[PDB]
Amino acid sequence: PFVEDWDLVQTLGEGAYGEVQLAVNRVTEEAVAVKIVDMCPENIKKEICILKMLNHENVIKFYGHRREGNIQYLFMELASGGSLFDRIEPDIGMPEPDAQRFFHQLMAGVVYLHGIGITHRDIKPHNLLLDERDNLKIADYSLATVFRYNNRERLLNKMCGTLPYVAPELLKRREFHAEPVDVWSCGIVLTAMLAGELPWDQPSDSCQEYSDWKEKKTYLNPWKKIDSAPLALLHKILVENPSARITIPDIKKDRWYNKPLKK
Ligand SMILES: Cn1cc(-c2cccc(C(=O)Nc3cc(N4CC[C@H](C(C)(C)O)C4)cnc3C(F)(F)F)n2)cn1
Repeated sequence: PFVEDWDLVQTLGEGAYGEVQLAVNRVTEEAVAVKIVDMCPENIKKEICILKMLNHENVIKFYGHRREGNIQYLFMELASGGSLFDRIEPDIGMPEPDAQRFFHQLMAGVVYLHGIGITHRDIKPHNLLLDERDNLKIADYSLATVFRYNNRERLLNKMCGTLPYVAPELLKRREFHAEPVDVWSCGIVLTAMLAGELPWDQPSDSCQEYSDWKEKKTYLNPWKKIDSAPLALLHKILVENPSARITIPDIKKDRWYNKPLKK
């Protein structure tokens, strides 16, 4: 399999829309990631438009796109370190200094996206990739949308994301602000990094694990595996009411966020 001067050597991933392949240029040996999409045309039009805007060290770089009939090829920066998902040990997590470093980088990427009026809407460890120097890069803009245009905020109403990562207001409100939704998903990623376990299948009324958290039953898993300092931050992020939820400027003032750590 090939595209112009690129050979598609290895399947890096498969999902909701197509497949991601390792593309090696036959001449130069440059290795990039290629997203292959069958057909949706209005969806990829929006996606390419968002991808062309992205210019930040913690966000995946877009190189260009090629169309071969009904097949779209999206050329992007390769993340040679793979996914954050594969750095999380099930039921353990990872060393707290590594989690803190990845969390600072995630915040840097999210601040950038929010600053250009883009919401990711599917922040999770499978979408958080690592470069050669273990730097976090926010990937996959297939669900990404404009929430601010001409300095005017637009409320969202679409159901999207991944249930264990979604904010409770998506399930309970007709319309909601984009930024607290991405902040909430970052809090679930932090939980996964520190405990190697997700706290609930979804933050709904019927979910006992979610009710346990709202009742402050932190003697339960995954919370009992987390140190008091990052746990205090999680208590400010995983707040049911999005208007009461901590914002990224205040996360940057948090005690754990600013706590010196080393393995
Ligand atoms: C859904 N989506 C993904 C992307 C996306 C955009 C840019 C870049 C990547 C990417 O590098 N993906 C990747 C890489 C790797 N590895 C493992 C070995 C490999 C090597 C040879 C050691 O370098 C790097 C693993 N998984 C993935 C990923 F993400 F699951 F696909 N994916 C856009 N939508």
